[PDB]
Amino acid sequence: SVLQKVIEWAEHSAPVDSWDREFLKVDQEMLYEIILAANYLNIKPLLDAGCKVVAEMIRGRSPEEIRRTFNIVNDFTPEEEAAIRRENEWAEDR
Amino acid sequence: EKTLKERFSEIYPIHAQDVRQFVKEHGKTKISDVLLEQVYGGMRGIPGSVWEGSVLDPEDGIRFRGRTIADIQKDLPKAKGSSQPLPEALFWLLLTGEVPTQAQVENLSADLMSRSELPSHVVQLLDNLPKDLHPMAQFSIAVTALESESKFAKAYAQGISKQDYWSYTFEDSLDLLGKLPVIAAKIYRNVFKDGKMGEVDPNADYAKNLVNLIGSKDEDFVDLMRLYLTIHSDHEGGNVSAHTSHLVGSALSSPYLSLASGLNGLAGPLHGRANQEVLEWLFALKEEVNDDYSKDTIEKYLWDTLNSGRVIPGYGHAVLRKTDPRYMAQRKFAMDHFPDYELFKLVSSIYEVAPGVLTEHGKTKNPWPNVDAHSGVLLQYYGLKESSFYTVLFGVSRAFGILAQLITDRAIGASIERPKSYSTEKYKELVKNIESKL
Amino acid sequence: QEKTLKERFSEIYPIHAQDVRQFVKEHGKTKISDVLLEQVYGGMRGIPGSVWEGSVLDPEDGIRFRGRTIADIQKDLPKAKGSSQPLPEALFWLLLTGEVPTQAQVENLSADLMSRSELPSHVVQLLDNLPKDLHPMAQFSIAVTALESESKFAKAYAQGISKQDYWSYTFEDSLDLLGKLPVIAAKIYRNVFKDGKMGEVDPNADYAKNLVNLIGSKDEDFVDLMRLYLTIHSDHEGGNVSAHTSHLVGSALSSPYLSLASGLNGLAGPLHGRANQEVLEWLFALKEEVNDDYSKDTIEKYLWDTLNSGRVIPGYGHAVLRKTDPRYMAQRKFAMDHFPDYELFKLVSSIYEVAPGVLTEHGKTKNPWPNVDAHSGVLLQYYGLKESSFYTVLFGVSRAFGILAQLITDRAIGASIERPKSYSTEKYKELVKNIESK
Amino acid sequence: SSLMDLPLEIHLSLLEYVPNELRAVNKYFYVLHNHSYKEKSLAWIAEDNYIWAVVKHSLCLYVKSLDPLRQHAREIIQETKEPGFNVPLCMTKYIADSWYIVYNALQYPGKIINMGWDKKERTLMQSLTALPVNFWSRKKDEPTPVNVWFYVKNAHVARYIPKIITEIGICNYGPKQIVASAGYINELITSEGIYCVNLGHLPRLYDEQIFEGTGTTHLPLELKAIDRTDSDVCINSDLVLLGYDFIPYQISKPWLLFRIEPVNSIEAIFNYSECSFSYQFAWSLACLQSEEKISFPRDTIIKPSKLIRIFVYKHPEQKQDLGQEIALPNWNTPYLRR
Repeated sequence: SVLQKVIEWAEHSAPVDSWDREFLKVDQEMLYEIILAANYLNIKPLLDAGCKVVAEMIRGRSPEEIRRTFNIVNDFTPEEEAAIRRENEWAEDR
Repeated sequence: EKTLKERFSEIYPIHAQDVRQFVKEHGKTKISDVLLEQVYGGMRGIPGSVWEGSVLDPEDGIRFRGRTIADIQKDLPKAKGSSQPLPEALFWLLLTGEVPTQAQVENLSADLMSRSELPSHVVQLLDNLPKDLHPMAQFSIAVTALESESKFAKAYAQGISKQDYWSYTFEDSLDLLGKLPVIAAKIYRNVFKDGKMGEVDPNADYAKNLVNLIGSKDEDFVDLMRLYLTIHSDHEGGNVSAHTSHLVGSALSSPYLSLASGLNGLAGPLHGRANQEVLEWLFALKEEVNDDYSKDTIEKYLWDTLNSGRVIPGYGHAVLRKTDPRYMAQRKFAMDHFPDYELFKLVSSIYEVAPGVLTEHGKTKNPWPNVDAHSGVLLQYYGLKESSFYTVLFGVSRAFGILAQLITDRAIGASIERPKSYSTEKYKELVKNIESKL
Repeated sequence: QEKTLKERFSEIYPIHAQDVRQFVKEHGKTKISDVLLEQVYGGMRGIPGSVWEGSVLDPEDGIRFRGRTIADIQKDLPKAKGSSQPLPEALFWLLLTGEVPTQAQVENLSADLMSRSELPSHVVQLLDNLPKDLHPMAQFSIAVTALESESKFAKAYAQGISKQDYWSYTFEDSLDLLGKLPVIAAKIYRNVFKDGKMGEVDPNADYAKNLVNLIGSKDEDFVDLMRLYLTIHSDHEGGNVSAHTSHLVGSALSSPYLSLASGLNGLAGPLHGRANQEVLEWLFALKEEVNDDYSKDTIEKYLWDTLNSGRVIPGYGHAVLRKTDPRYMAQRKFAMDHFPDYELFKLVSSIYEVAPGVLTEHGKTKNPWPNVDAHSGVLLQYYGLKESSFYTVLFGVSRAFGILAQLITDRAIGASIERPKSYSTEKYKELVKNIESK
Repeated sequence: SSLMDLPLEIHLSLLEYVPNELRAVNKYFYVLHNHSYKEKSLAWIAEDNYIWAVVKHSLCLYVKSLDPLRQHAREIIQETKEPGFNVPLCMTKYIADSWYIVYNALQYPGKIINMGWDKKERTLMQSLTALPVNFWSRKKDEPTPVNVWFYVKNAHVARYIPKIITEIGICNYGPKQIVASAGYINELITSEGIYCVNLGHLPRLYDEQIFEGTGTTHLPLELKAIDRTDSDVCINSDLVLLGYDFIPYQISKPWLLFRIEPVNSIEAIFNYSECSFSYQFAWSLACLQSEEKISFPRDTIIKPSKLIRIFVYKHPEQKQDLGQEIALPNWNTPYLRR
């Protein structure tokens, strides 16, 4: 199925295409495999498109929300998370 | 009772015929020579302008249609309860040469305020200009942006007789004058305050609309602006702002482009910031003397200023042989409204000793103060402490004399100003031929 | 290595300053002209009242840029690779310094100008929100004035810099201004007449190339026409309104932004910068009456009927130049070598063959020869610039070179503020009565 | 399924889009993020480059000054030793555990403190900062502003601010240029306080192509402040020059100046360890790149708290929002922009 989707894409942070957005409205596993197939066949534009969609699912969300949504265990101590939060605030506009 | 446009339409044909006869009978009369040093010195002393509104009397000061400052203070109509002349009344005098009645001035004020609503695109651009764009630049930008409303430009494009130019020029000028207080106060609120403005009072006069929109309801401030806007309205046609507006207007540019160009000349540091330069000098003096305004202390400072080679700003003119009546009119306003104001006490103490000190030094032709030596302190009293905005106020006033002359020039069909230029090399060749044919 | 424009001018201007000082010291009292009463009432026609170094009109050979005719600069000035047209940047070097730049100096000056071409955010925002019915010349002056926030001269003056350093900041402001003019003019063209979408500046393209490309054309022949247009319109003495206005405003130490904006408002006058549009409208009226019949008898028929009806043939007839304007012949050769079969040029060419003879037999025209404005519209019409209301903007993009060159020269030599004397008609009568009686 | 079963190369691309979110997820992404900026730093300034040799101790002292805020995050990487001649760069404490902060410290010019602040024309200050050679060609994404810090005793002495001239240029190279605000900026100051005034942005000082193929990454930026007030306002400490920074405060809300309470000490604005790093870095660059002598003596430069700023905004329609200002993170902390 992934090979079929890749050929569809060939037939049809730079901005993402809306046709590619509908093309990547599939489930998370299929989205993972599409990125894998583009990386394997050196289809870099399709690779970047799949990454940007994943990035939008992550962007602006808290660490806890990302861990639940993407199934990741927290191995940080509470003080380590606070120090990282301050570092990330240094990267913000203020 | 006749309006301003009706009365002017009856006066300008007389002036037009008088000029036509004068040039026909005396046109070949020589009035001056052009020396090489003059064309290389800014045309100083060359009579190259016909400005009907005002002439400088060497002993009585500026004369508006022959009337001195004392004359216009006595004869011009005033607002109800005020002893100060109205700038609208002086505009009537500048354009017609006659003193209007009380009802005629009030109807002219109502006509101006009825033309005071700014178009949406002008309010939009003013609200989007950055605060570090100088107020004078925002002033001429807003005036230029009104060109889309020019009745003269539209009439000229459609095709109108030359004898009808003045009519559309008159309407453009009054449409423009009515919006100048709104534009000026919009810039003041946007740059220096919170950008919030009041609404135009349809029954308020020109200066009162400016003060209220700036954000003050003090009637003494309103009276100050009435005096300020009146006495700065016009001062001959040789100055850069007046000459520029006449020059641009002679090419049949609308009053919007003529005033905007005149304002850009007024923005020049050598032209429109004399009262700010006085204010800086007063503040530096006030710091050195630590607010000791005694006769001995001030005289010592003035002598040190002159002996070091520097001048006393506001004092010293090349023509007027007495004190500027505009200065005395501002001194009187301060005496009657805030005689204890510390900054006025400093200005007054300078007035009492500077002519005597400058005389003993003996290097100043006429050691007397002009209008700029006193205007700054009066503005400082009511909260207008931003010196960069003072040239905008000067423009709101000077636009009266500028537009009066522009309407007159279009009525008499004044010609385009087109002198001749040469390079320095061609001036050398020209001088050699003149001197060889002695 | 190769000196830059600023470095070379820094070596040249002190020599010109010493030359002017000794010339005025030795011959300053030499009378060079008279001022008759008819002249002060006739726009100072024939009065020498301007020192303009860039260009002088030769009554026999046409306009001369630093002594070079149109044919001279077409031979002497550097050109872009593959082109035979002079570059306006190269003429700007000639106007300012008086010398011919090298091919690498021009390419470096073009790169420096394009490096300064980025419009500030508030200027882009301002232009995009101006209404389409606001005339492009008004939008042009507005955008130039809005750049006053970037003026290095105004900031340096507020810091109290020495008078001997004025020219340096005037120079930098002029180059910052020149670099942004193609972007401003093209942005206005895209917003008013197209879809408002504009490209980016190529840092290696020249002045006229970036103008054409940003307008929306990649045709290199169009680029060659713009190189010729912007070159031949760069300067034409200092008596004309636009040049005189910018010098007058600049003499009060206003920045190049306010000086050029005032000069642009004068160029927007119907009696100054609309000759191109006038010729084109008269040509389209002729084309419709004859229906593509450009026979000599049919054209001569139309010319005699027009002259008998009192109307003039626009573009033909000059008061000084005794032959055909070389700027006209340069544009005529361009059309012959690029589109000799263009229908509108065939009409222009047939008028060039007939109109001088028709006007000579009518006898009411001194020099019945065409000028530059009789040939510029057809060339612009060929490449898609058919919106005539934009033509004066192109004139301003070109004339700014001569305006800013003289302004830089004025500040380097410390030119004084232009302040002539004015009088009212009443006082002029008294002045004449005293002269004639004596 | 999980995000962790994706290849490492895909994770690195995800880190190019959402680095700050991912680096807070688990130790894996934090360490991979630190490694990513190790590669960015060393591909820019190789391990054998002279810059690491001359800035090592001063750079470590700057990073160490951040420990009260980030020590628990820095100590996630444990195999580090104190900086020394025999400790490799990839094992150096305050560097190998801080590549994200080290990289940003080298990519932007640090603050410049006026060390003579508490002592016709008169020089108020002359100092240095390190400037990336390509600051101009990256101005769209990363403009380099020039901000000046003054103590102003009252609104009336503020009128002398446009008469303090800021002169900038490459140390012993090229012409000097002047950066300045509008001449009437003082008229927007209405009370005593400490003011940060924006003087615009760093102008183009040279053509970058003359540094192509020369291996130069940083230049010494020399700053000189001149008292041209023709008064005693600086001699009487009524107008005190505190220093300069190049921080783009509040990019989303363009401003002309902002005020903080004058009771705050100079350490509330300037990190001495950062200024010492930038100063000595620039000094070492001047000694390595030019034979000419530096025209001024080598100076010795030696707890972030919430300080509310009241801005005068550049756009008239931008209104005040005090609640937002109270909630924002501190502004006297490092600005990580890349």
